[PDB]
Amino acid sequence: ASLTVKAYLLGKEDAAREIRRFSFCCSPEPEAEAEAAAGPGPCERLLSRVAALFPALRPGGFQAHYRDEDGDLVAFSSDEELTMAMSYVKDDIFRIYIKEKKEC
Amino acid sequence: ASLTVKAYLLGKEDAAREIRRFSFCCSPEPEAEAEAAAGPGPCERLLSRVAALFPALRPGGFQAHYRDEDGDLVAFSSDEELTMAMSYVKDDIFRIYIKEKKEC
Amino acid sequence: ASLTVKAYLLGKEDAAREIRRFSFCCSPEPEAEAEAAAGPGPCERLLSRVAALFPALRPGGFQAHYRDEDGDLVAFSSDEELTMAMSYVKDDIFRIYIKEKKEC
Amino acid sequence: ASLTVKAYLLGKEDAAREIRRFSFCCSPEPEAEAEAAAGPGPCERLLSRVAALFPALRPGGFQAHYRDEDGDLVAFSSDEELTMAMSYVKDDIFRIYIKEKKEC
Amino acid sequence: ASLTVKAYLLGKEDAAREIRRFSFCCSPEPEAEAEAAAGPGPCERLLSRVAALFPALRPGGFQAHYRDEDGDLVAFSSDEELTMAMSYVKDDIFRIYIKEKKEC
Amino acid sequence: ASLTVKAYLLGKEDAAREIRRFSFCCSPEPEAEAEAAAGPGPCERLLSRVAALFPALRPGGFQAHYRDEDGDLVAFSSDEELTMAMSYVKDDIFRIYIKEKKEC
Amino acid sequence: ASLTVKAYLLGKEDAAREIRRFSFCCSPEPEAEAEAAAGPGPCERLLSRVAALFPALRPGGFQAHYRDEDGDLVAFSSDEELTMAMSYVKDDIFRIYIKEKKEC
Amino acid sequence: ASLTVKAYLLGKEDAAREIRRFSFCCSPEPEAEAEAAAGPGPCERLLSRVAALFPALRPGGFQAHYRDEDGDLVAFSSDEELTMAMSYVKDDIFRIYIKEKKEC
Amino acid sequence: ASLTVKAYLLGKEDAAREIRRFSFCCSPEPEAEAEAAAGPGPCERLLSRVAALFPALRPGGFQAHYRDEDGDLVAFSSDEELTMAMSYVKDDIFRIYIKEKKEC
Repeated sequence: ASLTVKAYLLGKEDAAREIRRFSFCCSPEPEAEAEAAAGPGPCERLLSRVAALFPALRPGGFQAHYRDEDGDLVAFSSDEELTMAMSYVKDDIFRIYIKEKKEC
Repeated sequence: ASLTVKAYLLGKEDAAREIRRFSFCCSPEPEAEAEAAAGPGPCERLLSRVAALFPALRPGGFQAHYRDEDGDLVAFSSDEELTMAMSYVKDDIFRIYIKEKKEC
Repeated sequence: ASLTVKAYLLGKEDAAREIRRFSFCCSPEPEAEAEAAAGPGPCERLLSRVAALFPALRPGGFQAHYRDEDGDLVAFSSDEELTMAMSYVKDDIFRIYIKEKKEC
Repeated sequence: ASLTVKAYLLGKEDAAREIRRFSFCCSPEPEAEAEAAAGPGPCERLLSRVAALFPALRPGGFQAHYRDEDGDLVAFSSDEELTMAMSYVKDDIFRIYIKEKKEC
Repeated sequence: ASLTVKAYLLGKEDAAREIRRFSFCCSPEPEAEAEAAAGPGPCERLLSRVAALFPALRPGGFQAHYRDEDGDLVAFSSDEELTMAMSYVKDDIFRIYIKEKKEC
Repeated sequence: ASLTVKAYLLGKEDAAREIRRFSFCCSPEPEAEAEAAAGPGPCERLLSRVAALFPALRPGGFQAHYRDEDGDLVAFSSDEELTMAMSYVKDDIFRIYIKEKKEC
Repeated sequence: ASLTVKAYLLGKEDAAREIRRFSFCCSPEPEAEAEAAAGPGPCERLLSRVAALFPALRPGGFQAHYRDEDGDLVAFSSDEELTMAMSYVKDDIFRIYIKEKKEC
Repeated sequence: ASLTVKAYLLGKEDAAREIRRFSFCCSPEPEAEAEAAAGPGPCERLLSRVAALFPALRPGGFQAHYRDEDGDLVAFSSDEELTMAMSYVKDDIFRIYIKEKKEC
Repeated sequence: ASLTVKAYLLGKEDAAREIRRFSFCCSPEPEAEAEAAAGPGPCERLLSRVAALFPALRPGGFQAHYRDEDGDLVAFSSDEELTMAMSYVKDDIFRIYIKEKKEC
C-alpha cells in the first residue's frame, strides 16, 4: 500500500508555510518475525518521518492534523486514531496539516 | 452501535481550540457475565476516553457539554443524562464540547 | 406526563452559567398504596433533583424561579405554587432559573 | 473517596502566602479490626497532615478555615464540624485556609 | 427541625473575629420519658454548645445576640426569649453574635 | 521516561529572571540492586539538579513551585507531592517556578 | 560539522546592540590522542570565542542565551546543556543572545 | 542533622549589633562509647560556641534567646529547653538573639 | 581557583566609601612540603591582603563582613567561617564589606 503524504506546515493564520510531499508505508510492514515487540506504531513512524524532513521543526514539538468532512482541522496523535484519519484519503494523497506547539 | 464522538475543546470565547474525533461504543457492551458489578457507567467510560486522548487536560478537570435545540451548551455528567444527550446525534456524530474547570 | 425541565443556573448579572436539562415526572406518581403519608411534595422532589445534578450548589441553598408573561423571574418554593409555575410550559420544556442564596 | 485538599496559607491582609495541594482520605479507613480505640479523628488526621507539609508552621499553632456561601472564613477544629466543612467541596478540591495563632 | 447556627464572635468595633457555623436541634428532643425534670433549656443547650466549640471563650462569660429588623444586636439569655430570637431565621441559618463579658 | 524541566527563576513581582531548561529522569532509575537503601528521592534529585545549574542560588535556599489549573503557584518539597506536581506536564515540559527564601 | 554562530549582543530593553556572526566547530575535534585530559569543553570553547571577538565585553562577565519554542531567552552555561541548545539550529545558524552580568 | 545557627547580638534598643551565622550539630554526636559520662550538654555546647566566635563577649556573661510565635524574645539556658527552642527552626536556620548580662 | 574579592569599605550610614577589587587564591596553595606548620590561615591571608591595599585602615582594626540571603552584614573572622562566607560567591566575585573598629 504505497501512500503519499502531503505535509502542509501551517503558519500564522493557518496559511501554509512549507509543503513537503513524501511517501508512507502504513499497511506495509517489515519481515514476519519478531526482532522486537512490534516496531514503532504506524503513527509513531509517521511523526518520526515528518520530523525528519522539515528542518524548521524538531521532534516532539508539533501537532499533526487532518481535515474532516466539516473542514475542521482534527488533530491526531494516536495510532488507533491515525486509522480514522486515513479514511479520508482521496486518491492516494493523505494531506496532513502540521502546527507547532507554542506557549499556550 | 458504532458511534462517532467529535470532541470539541473550547477556548477563551467558546471558540474551538482542538478537535479530536474518536469512536465510542455506548450500547455495545462486553461479555454477558459479571466479572464486576456492572463495569463503569456509559458516561464514565466516555469521560475516561476523552481524558485519555487530549494531552491538554487531566481527568476529573473538565466539563463535557452538548448543544440542544436552542443552541445552548447543556452540560452532562451523569449516565441517565448522557442518554438524553445522545438523542441529538445527527448522522452518527455525537458532538461534545469540552470546557476546563478553572477558579470560579 | 413526561416533562422536561431545563435548569438554567444564573450568574452575576443574571446570565446563565450552567444549563442541565433533565426530565421530571410531576403528575406521575408511585404505587397506589401508602408506604408513607404521601411521599415528598412535587416541588420537594423537584428541588431535590436540581440539587442532585448540579455539583456547584448544595441542597437548601438555592432559589428556583420561572419567567412569567412579563419577563420577570417569579420565584417558587411551594407545591401549590409549582402548579402555577407549570402553567407556563411551552412544548414540554419547563425552564427554571436557579439562583444561589448569598449574604443579603 | 480520594479527596484533594488545597491548603491556602493566609498572610497579612488575608492574602495567600503559600499553597500546598495535597490529597486526603477522610471516608477511607484502615483495616477493619481494632488495634486501638478508633485511630485519630478525621479532623485530627487532617491537621496532622497540614502541619507535616508546611515548613513555615508548627503543629498546634494554626487555625484551619473554609469559605461558606457568604464568603466568610468559617473555622473548624472538630471532626463533627469537619463533616459540615466538607459539604462545600466543589469538584474534588477541598480548599482550606490556614491562619497562624499569634498574640491576641 | 435541623437548624444551622452561624456563631459570629465579635471583636473590638463589633467586627467578626471568628465564625463557627454549627448545627442545632431546638424543636427536636430526646426520648419521651422523664429521666430528669425536663433536661436543660433550649437556650441553656445552645449556650452550652457555643461555649464548647470556641476555644477563645469560657462558659458563663459571653453574651449571645441576634439582629432584629432595626439592625440592632438584641441580646438573649432566656429560653422564652430564644423563641423570639428564632423567629428571625432566614433560610435555616440562625445567626448569633457573641460578645464577651469584660470589666464594665 | 525522558522528561524536560523548564526551570523559571522568579524575580520581584513574580516575573521570570532566568530560565534554564534541563532534562530529568524521574521514572528511570539506576541498576536493580541496592548499593544504598534507595538513592535520594525523586524530589531530592530534582532540587539537587536545579541548584547545580543556577549560579544565582545555593542549595537549601529556594522553593520550587508549579502552576495548577487555577493559575496559582503551588509549592512542592516532598516526593509524594512531586508526583502530584508531575500530573500537570503538558507535552513533556515540566515547568517549575523557583523562588528564593528571603527574610520573612 | 561546520556550524555558524550568530552572536547577538543584547542591550537595554533586550534590543540587539552588536551582531558578530562567527563559525564554530563543536562536533569536530582535534587529533585523536591525549595531549591533555580532554581539551576544554564544547561550551567552554564557545564562550572563549564569543569573548575573543566582542571588544565590548570581557571573559567571565557575560551570559549566553538562546530562544526556545516559547520565545524565551533560555540561558546556557554547561556543556551538557549546550547540546540541548543546539537542537534549535535552523539551517546552520545557531543564534545566541549575549547579556552582560551587572549589579543585581 | 546539619543545623545553621544565625546568632544575632542585640544592642541598646534590641537592634542587632553583630551577626555571626555559624553551623551546629545538636542531634549528631561523637563516637558511641563513653570516654566521659555524656559530654557537655547540647545547650552547653551551643553557648560554648557562641562565646568562642564573638570577640565582644566573654563566656558566662550572655543570655541567648529566640523568638516564639508571639514575637517575644524567650530566653533559654537549659538543654531540655533548647529542645523547645529548636522547634521554631524555619528552613535550617536557628536564629538566636544574644543579650549581655549588665548591672540589673 | 582564581577568585575575585571586591572589598567595599563602609562609611557612616553603611554607604561605601572606597572600593578596591583585588584577586584572591583561597583553594590554591604553595609547594606541597612543610616549610612551616601550615602557612597562615585562608582567612588570615585574606585580612592581611585587605589591610595591605587600603591606605585608610591599619591591620587588626577592621571587621570584614558579607551579605547573606537576608541582606544582613554577617561578619566573619575565622577560617572555618570564611568557608561559609564563600558559599555566597555569585560569578567569581566575593563581595566583602569592611567596617572599622571604633570606640564602642
